Amino acid sequence: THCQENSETVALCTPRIVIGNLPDGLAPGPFHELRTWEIMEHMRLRPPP
Amino acid sequence: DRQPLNPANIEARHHGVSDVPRLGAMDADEPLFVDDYRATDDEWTLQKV
Amino acid sequence: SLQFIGLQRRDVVALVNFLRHLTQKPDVDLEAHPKILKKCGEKRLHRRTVLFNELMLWLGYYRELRFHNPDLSSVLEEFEVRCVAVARRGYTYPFGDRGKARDHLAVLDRTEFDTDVRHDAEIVERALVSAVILAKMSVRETLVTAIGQTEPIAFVHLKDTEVQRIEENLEGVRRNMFCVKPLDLNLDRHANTALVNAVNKLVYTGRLIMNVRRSWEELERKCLARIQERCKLLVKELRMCLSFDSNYCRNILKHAVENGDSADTLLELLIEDFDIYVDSFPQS
Amino acid sequence: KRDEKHRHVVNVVLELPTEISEATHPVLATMLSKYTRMSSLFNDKCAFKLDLLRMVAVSRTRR
Repeated sequence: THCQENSETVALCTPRIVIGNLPDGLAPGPFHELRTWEIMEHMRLRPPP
Repeated sequence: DRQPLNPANIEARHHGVSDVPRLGAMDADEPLFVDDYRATDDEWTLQKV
Repeated sequence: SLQFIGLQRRDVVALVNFLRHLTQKPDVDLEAHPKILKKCGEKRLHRRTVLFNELMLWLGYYRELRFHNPDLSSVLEEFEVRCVAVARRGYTYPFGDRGKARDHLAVLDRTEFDTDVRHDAEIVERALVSAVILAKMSVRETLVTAIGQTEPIAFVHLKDTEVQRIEENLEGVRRNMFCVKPLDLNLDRHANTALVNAVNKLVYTGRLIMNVRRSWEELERKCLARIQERCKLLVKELRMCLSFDSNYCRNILKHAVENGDSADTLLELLIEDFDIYVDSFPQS
Repeated sequence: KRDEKHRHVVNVVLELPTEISEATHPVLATMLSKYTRMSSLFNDKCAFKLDLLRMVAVSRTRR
């Protein structure tokens, strides 16, 4: 990102700690839902409690 | 009645106060007696919905 | 006329006379005149009665203040004619880069008062921003390029003593906004270019208008807040008894008082049928 | 005569039955002062009648 610091513009770079922080364009909501379904199937929770 | 209402045509209702002048003017057109409250934007949209 | 409860006639008449003398009073805020606030009955009267008295005082003070709400038509005409003078002087000046100069001259050309009190202070602020930028351009000095910032409203190349005198005068107007003293004409012609002289006169008039409007609004909102607080407290206290007089008084106080017109209607309703609800207020 | 003016209001304007009077009814006793001041508006009687109704209503509301 580009940001403001005492009347200057400065560049700031910080890590996306978790996969959720990827944009909805690059990792949409439905993809996260399908990935959760995959994890549940791996855990043998495909039909959940 | 005819012209757009100026903010000095509009008059308030005196609930709980003796209000004989307003009660005589119940069939009048111009003063448009109104409550003090005004509808918020969200509840305005809900009314329209 | 205001109708207090429990106050000796001398106290009522001196209180009324203070509300009558308000314009002549320097430092015109009640918060700066505790001589008047305790006159309502502090520790002399009961809670409900002193609340009622103090609400009456604040409401009447608001009404008189709103009566004396200053007409600035003279200084508004002076501001507009000074702004035309600044634009007239600015177009002939040989700015190196005419594009930004002509943009700021256009925004200086367009400014006009729309006969509403609140709009004029903000349009004056915009006009002064443009004119100060233009004057700082004329004397080839730096200016704010940082994004989000804005050039401050400051005099260009005035001497220290004159800026000091002007700011003390503006503070005097801040104390009492009814005695307008626009008299800062002392700008000698040998120093500074004509454009900077015009800009300094313009920024002075604009800052006077902005200061008087700001002080007016702050006192207006203080009055509205205080009378709303008093209405709340007094309704909470009157609620405890269910009688005709008590219910009638609560119904009168039930109105919203967040507008000058609403303050007028509340005051006139309280006055006109005072003799219905008076018995609820103990007079010892 | 204040008595004559109050009697005019009560009988001509309010048409109140002889059972109910200013001396007996207290809300009437306090409203009669304010009603006597409105010399006009007397031809429209439903205004005064409705006002008396809502005055006893504000007297009887326990809120």
